[PDB]
Amino acid sequence: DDLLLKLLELLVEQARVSAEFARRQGDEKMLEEVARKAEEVARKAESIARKARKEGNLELALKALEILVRAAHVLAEIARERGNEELQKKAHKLAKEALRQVIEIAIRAIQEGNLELAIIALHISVRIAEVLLETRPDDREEIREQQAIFELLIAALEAAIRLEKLKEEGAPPEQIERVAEHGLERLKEIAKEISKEVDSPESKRIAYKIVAAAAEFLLKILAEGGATPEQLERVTEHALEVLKEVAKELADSPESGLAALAAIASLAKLGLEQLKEIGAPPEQQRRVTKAGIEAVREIYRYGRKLY
Amino acid sequence: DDLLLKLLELLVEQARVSAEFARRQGDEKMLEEVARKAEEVARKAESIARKARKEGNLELALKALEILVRAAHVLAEIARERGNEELQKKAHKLAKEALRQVIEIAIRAIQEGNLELAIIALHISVRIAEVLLETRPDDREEIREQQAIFELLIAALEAAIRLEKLKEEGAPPEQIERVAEHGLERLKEIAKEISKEVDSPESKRIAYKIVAAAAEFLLKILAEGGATPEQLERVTEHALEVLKEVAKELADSPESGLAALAAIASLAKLGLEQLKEIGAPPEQQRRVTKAGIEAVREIYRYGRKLY
Amino acid sequence: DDLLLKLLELLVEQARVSAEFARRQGDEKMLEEVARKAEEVARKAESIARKARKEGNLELALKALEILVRAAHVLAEIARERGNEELQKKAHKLAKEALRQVIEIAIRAIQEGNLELAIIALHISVRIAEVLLETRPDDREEIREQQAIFELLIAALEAAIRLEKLKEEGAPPEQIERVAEHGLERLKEIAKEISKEVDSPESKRIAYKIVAAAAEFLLKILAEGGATPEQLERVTEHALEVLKEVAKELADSPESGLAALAAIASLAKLGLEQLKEIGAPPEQQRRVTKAGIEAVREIYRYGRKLY
Repeated sequence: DDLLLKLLELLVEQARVSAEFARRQGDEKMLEEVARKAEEVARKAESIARKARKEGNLELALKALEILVRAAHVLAEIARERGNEELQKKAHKLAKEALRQVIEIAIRAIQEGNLELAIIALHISVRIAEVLLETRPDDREEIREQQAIFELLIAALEAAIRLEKLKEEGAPPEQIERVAEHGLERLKEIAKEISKEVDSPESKRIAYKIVAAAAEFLLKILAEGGATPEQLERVTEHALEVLKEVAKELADSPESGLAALAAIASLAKLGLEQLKEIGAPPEQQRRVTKAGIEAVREIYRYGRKLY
Repeated sequence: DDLLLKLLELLVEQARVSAEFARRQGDEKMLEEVARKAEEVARKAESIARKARKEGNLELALKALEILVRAAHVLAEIARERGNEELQKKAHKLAKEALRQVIEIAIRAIQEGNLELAIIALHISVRIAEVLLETRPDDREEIREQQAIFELLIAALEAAIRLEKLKEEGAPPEQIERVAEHGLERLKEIAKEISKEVDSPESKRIAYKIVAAAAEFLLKILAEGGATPEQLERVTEHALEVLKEVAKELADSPESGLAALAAIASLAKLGLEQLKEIGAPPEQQRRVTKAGIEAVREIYRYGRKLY
Repeated sequence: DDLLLKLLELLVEQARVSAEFARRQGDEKMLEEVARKAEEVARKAESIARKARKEGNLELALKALEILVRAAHVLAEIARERGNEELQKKAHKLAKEALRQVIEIAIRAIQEGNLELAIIALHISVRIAEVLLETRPDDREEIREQQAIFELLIAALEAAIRLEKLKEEGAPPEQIERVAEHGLERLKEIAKEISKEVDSPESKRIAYKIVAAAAEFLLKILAEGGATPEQLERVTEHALEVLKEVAKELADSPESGLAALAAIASLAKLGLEQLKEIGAPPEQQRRVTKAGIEAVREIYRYGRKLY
């Protein structure tokens, strides 16, 4: 695959060099030709990307997204010179779709611990912000929403990388606990702050899943860190308390209810699987099971006014 | 070796920052210094490029050409501010010969099957086009010749990498043959479209050599794909037929005949070598030889009208 | 550690797009926010860099320095566009601190022979020059100090890589010694020319250390080349002779004296250790030791003119 992706890069390079030639010579039919070329690239690239997400290779998907960005960049240059609304609508649609797709991939990359690809994904996301910002600087709230999602992902990377460093460095389980506790608290305060300004339903849905995936990664790494059953329990309880409190902000609707549910259920499943793997006695399994059930009871009772 | 080339890069970038300093300070002698330093880079880079021309390390050749591009770019900025012709005369000639040389390297890379370096080279060629169009935006025929050669090389790379992907997937011989046939058909039609505009004699030789190298790569890949002796024979005759058709559609001098028919005979020799290696019965070897000799007769009987 | 460093890169890219956004909206509050965040990035990177200085991992230090320069770019954009002199001051200070640090690191990299990192460092030094040049293009004396040091480093690296290339391709020790003498003479000429312009004590400290490290590299490379004791003596005397002459130029003060002799003594100690390791006879050990003591006797005699 990669060489075909690089042929798209060469076509986009030739289009960009052609777009300098069009800026210098002024032929509107040359702008039409590079617009057609860039759409054909955009098709080829989206086909490779939709294949890549079915195949599960995130590196290929991120390469394809960066090509979609590069194609969107020259489309934005053509739209900036020509003033054509069809190109502006296409670029906005493609970029908004790419933002959602890269967000899904970023959730995957953080949830699967492949933070190197997540860093590349955030890099691509910044370029998507450049595309969106060049497309409409006045329609600012969508940029503010994207930047909030980015700040949330950055906060998740800060917690993730701080803990990954601590995992390499072999610190005491009590230091690992206090760092994870501090991390989950800081994540709560950031989620609370973001929830002041955001209002896109899908953005809130994304944000909750990101908070959940960050907590899940923190617990999985802490458990791979060989912590005591007592640490595993206290951290799981704190994580349930966070997931519950952030759900009491975000659980506005059937989707956000079902999302908070699936997340708390996933956290319970993970907690129990780790308690089984360490061989913790049945009372700790009961205590965690109760905490999970009681959290879902609280959320479904709390949300019962909204439906 | 590469560290030498990196010292040239550091020299060029120091010159480039010195050319920002020259744009801010206005000193003619500073422009004269960076111009001289860039010619000293051109000396050093040309010298290593001649070494690579002998030794066949294409990666070094491309690296040296990239330095020649970088040097030409700063020379173009120096000359565009200073208004001097001699730096533009040097840049134009150096770029034109570098374009031919990188095309010859790219033909070699396609013939060797290192499409990775060929892609990198084609990017360098597109960057030579940035130098060319910055040198003059109205020298359009040279830019058109470059773009035509580029699109031919891309069409060849698309056919090549598609068929190599069929080799990686383990596709059936009949599908492999339909893709190879489609590739030759598309190449023939593109070459006929290009023949409506191009008028550099060496560019016509380049185009024929590219079509021939693409057919050669297709033949070698189809042989590695394990196609039957009958399919190899049908491909060989169809390929020679296309090569004969393209030879008639391009050739316009006895020297162009010498080149084209030498290339045809080379492809026929490879076809015979493949049938010999596969152990195909002598009647198939005769059939291919007859087709080759009939192409010789036809291109003789056509070519004797050009002279 | 590279995850943390790349996290800082993402913070910087997010800030850079935020600095596009702040220039599109026209609000100083976001410029304060990116300035704050960039200063925290600078503190984080500086902390990692001084840590890397203690650990001895030059690749991490150079990565961190490039991040400091990347942060300095967005800081310089804010300090240029908002016009706040306290940002200009903090940027200029950070850039000058980085310049000294990267020069000392580059001297270390040359002294250890890891010239790949020295090339990267010198690239970063070009980036520091971009920051300095954008900060104040009329600060011409500081710019000239950086240029002179750069020219010296480039000349030293040219000799170094010429000699390493000669070792890599193979040569008779006679040609290696003839190149080494030509290198020491080029170093003498360039150092003499630079010493006509430069005045700063830190610049003297840098310059002599670089010349000394270049002689040290030349000597250690001839030792890796396995040259006979006669060639080792001949280069040792000529190298001490150049170091003595360059000391007679640069030794303006007790500090520059102290440096020059410490370096000379080190070069002699290396020379005697190579005579010890190659098993040179006791009379040759004495002859070289006497020559070294006579160089000390000359640094004593000459430097006392300024006591």
